[PDB]
Amino acid sequence: CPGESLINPGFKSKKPAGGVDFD
Amino acid sequence: YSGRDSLIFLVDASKAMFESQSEDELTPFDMSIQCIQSVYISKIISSDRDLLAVVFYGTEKDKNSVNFKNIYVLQELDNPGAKRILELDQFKGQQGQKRFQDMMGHGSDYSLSEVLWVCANLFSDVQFKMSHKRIMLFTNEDNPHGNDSAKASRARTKAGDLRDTGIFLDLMHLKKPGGFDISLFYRDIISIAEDEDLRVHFEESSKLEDLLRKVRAKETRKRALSRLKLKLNKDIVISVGIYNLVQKALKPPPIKLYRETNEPVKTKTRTFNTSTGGLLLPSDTKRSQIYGSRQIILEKEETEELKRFDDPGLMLMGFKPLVLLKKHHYLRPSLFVYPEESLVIGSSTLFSALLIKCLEKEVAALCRYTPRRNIPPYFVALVPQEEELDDQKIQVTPPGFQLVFLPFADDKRKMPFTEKIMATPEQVGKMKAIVEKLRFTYRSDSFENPVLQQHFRNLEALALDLMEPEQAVDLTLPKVEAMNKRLGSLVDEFKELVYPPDYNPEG
Amino acid sequence: SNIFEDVEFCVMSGTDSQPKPDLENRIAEFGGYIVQNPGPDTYCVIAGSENIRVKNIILSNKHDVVKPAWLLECFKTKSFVPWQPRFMIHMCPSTKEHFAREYDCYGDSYFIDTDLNQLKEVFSGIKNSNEQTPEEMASLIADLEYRYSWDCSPLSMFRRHTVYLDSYAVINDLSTKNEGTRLAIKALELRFHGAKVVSCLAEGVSHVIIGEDHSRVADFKAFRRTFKRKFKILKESWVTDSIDKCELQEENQYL
Amino acid sequence: KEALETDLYKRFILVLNEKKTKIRSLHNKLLN
Amino acid sequence: KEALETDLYKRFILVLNEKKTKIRSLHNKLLN
DNA sequence: GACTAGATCAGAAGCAGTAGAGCATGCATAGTTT
Repeated sequence: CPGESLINPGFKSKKPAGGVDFD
Repeated sequence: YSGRDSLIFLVDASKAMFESQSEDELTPFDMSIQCIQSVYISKIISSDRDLLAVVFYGTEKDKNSVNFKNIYVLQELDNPGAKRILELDQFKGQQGQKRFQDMMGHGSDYSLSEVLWVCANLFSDVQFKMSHKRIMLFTNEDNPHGNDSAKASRARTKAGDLRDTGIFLDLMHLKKPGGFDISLFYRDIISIAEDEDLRVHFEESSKLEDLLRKVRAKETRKRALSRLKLKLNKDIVISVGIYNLVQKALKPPPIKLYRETNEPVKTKTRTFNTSTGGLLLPSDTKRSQIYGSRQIILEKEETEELKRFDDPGLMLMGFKPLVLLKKHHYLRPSLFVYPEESLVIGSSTLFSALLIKCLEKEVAALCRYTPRRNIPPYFVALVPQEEELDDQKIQVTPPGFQLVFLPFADDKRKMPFTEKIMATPEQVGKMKAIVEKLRFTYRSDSFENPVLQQHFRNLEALALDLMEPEQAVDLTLPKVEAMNKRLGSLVDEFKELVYPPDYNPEG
Repeated sequence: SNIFEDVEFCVMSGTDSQPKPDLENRIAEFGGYIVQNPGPDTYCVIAGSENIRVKNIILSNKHDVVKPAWLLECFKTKSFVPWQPRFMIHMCPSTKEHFAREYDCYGDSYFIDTDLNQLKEVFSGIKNSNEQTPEEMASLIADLEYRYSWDCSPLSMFRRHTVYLDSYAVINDLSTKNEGTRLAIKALELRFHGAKVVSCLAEGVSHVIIGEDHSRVADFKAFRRTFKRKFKILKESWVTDSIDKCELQEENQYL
Repeated sequence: KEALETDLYKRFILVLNEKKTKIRSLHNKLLN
Repeated sequence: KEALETDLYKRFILVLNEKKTKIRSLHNKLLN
């Protein structure tokens, strides 16, 4: 179960918000 | 998943943990304290009902129910708060290290069996239901017991017993002058030994970066708003559950406090007669409405009964092609409809058949929706939603139905009539070039609410008495400089090609 | 022992050797109302640390912030001590108007004398500013020294005597610096003692010092003829005697 | 030594200027 | 160098006190 | 018998979410008076 949130078990970890990144 | 998650922070108090390899570097003890503080703050913001504990081993003093030696349980399992964060803050710096040494001490021996026994005892004391039991080991000694093998065997047996009980064990190995090697002793104690976690690590574990990443967004466990009945007709009924995959986030409600002693107050509302002074309950008074130069009096019960149309649930009406559905007819956030086999047996099969056939024929089920009793019905469309997974097989789109509300005739507003002016192909081409220049990929979790983040930061600063609040970077503000650099001269050409010489858009 | 009578105090001090509970208990046993937040009735809020709450109170000009030392002094003397900018962190507009009458904008008064410690406290608040330039500061210092019979200082005994040294082979040339042993340090000492040393021989020169090299005497005697004012040639014994005696010696005995 | 002397004299001239301004204001008020 | 600073402080004190005494005398005259 | 201690059920509290009303604030739009 990779990506699981260590702080909150049972919830998928959320990546930091990157806003807008132009291609 | 029902209950609360409990976590214990075991921190080694050995001498080797207080030595810094380089002058401009953080000692392992300070890193562990920072990680604990970050987890505390994240838990306070997200899940305030969870339990946390902090235990030290290898110290000179002791504090535990069983009265073992060299084990000081600094904080037992309790809901997180500002007091515990402040208490931990007094060990962050070098002066904090001296204070910790004076209070408890360092450089003493220890036995892992006693540590695990104390952790199990702490877990047993809690009376609430605990869905998860977890222990984290912040240490940089891959061979805690190299001289004695009986102690290692006892520690192995205790770790196995804890694993059987259902207690997860994690190793947050820290930097070592020589290099951490899990294969020596910790392969067995650790609950899961990853294949990649067998080489000698020359740097702190990658999990510390995740721990230090503060999460300031509330986490809500799965729950069903309603468990209703889908009625294909009067005698075919299935049971479904409704969920809100998207829900607006609001600041926690304010509380009214007394100025003098910050003691919470209670607010009461009452209604009294002007000419008599007596108190009237909400049944003596009637209701009124002035229509046609006349007064119409209705009782409260009748006013409530005005809204009774049909029993709660969803009633099938037909199937409509998805093309007729319109994107700009949005009226309310959509909901998710899933089978519920507990109430009715056989609902899942019919639901799956309906979903499969709706996907095959590209149709949506038009239904009449009544969430609760005495609520006027609405017209909704259930659009099939297939199961979509990402590269790592983690589900990203669950299977079920998407309930979208449909506007009535009163929900639409007439628009002023405006003449249409069409742009020439050259202008459209220039605008296409600009749009292509300003292209980017969009994700649902690429933005954060500045108001909520600033509120949380201010609340933390006030609670912890920090010098100044932490400022949150706003990702919703346009990047004017980057856009100007990327566009180049296109803006000038577009303005020349679309605007007269003297227009002054700002004015 | 009830000095206070129906007075409201709010305390928010953080990191201090006298934490909040002791001050709150003392205030309670001194007949003083204690509140956790300020209000229209409270007449002071005490805080020994610059936390966020005191900053917010400062940004709202409706209250007075006082350091804990004021209440400690009040306890010590068993009497109500009048406030002072020394025991203060911020002032509401009314207190600003009140203190603007008998207290200058800085932390000084014009009704009560001052001592060494008080003047040090006043100077501590003042911050360094660079609105001046060397020559004008020197001129103002000279005028101040002349005004109040202020020319008797030993370290300012060469304020009005600018001295030019013959440490350069070619006059008005900075690339001809010599390696004089006694001359260089003597010039440095003269500068340290208040005298003004100029590397370029200009019209402002007043005194000239020449070492044991007598070959340059003719050059200086020729140069001074064209100058509107003629300087004086002195030997090394003059400066040494002046420093030893701590008072200026007559140049007539050292011309 | 030079830096210390200049700093102290600057502080003193500022304070004396404030005092002289107060004296002048008081004299102007007393003129009434 | 060490005694320089104390000399300067004691020096400023007297003149500042004289100015404050002048202020006191002017206020006493204005008391009328 | 009695006590003590284990395990089972049902009601109440907490919490989430919705709906109704009011208030305040800001702004815009149009009618009346001079």
